[PDB]
Amino acid sequence: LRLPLCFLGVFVCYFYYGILQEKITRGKYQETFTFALTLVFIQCVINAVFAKILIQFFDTARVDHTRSWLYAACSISYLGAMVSSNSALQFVNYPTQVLGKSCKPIPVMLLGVTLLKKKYPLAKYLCVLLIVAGVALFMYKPKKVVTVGYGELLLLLSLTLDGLTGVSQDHMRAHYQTGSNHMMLNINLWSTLLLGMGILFTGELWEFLSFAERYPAIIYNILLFGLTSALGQSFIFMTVVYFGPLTCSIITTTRKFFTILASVILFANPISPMQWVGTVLVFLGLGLDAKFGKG
Ligand SMILES: Nc1ncnc2c1ncn2[C@@H]1O[C@H](COP(=O)(O)OP(=O)(O)NP(=O)(O)O)[C@@H](O)[C@H]1O
Repeated sequence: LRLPLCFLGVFVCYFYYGILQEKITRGKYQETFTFALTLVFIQCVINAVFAKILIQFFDTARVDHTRSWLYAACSISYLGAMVSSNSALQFVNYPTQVLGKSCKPIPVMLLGVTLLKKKYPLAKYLCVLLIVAGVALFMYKPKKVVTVGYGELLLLLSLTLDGLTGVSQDHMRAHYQTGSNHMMLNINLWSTLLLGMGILFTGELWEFLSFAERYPAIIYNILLFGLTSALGQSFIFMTVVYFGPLTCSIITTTRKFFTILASVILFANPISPMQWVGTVLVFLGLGLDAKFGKG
């Protein structure tokens, strides 16, 4: 049973996803792409329909034991995190976003330690040193010699909301014995409903066609971005059931490092050497916990 599709499928698709996301966000159209909610709405609905058409061809005996409200709260947290992350690209540069967003464990770790009252032996005190050193050497100058950018605040709030969603997921999985496809399916429906409800009130989507009228070449790319996102979500779901979940961490780390490399190469984003070694340090620490002492 050769399974090369476990690597290629989740690698090439997410690589195209990242390249498209960078293309349509920082594209020098002049009217910058200030709209951050429409694309996440489209992505959510596309991935939801793909989830339905996928579960239709999978096991049916499973019965969703999860209650309604937990999915709703997890959906608000998840959609808020995604919206805040995407809206921040107007200030910061792409490589900084994909690096900062990648340090997911630290928010979850601190939230669990302060709230869940957990314990981790010399693992959340050792790899954290490498992670924080890398982050605080890459984006930061030596001594602020050569108010912080508002995008950093948005990224920090995104990390906080993402940690909240993660802890919520952990609870609904442990104490309620939820599944994998059902969870993502329900949270997607709730998130898209809430996003649409808010959007119609915001008075922007009614005004969003005119922007499309200005540049008719912003429809195919966004559709492809949604399609690849949904395909990648389905592929990662299919992987996680095989070889356990530990492979997912290494897969994502490799994908994000190659995404950094492609971003710096293709789009000519300047980077300094002393800065450049910053990303490798944080990436090495990231996933090292998964390889040794998962936590
Ligand atoms: N059991 C799972 N394992 C991995 N990813 C999952 C799982 N369940 C849901 N996902 C989603 O799969 C995506 C993984 O991509 P990513 O945004 O990089 O998260 P990640 O934690 O950094 N990578 P990963 O360790 O595989 O979850 C996210 O959108 C997760 O919400």
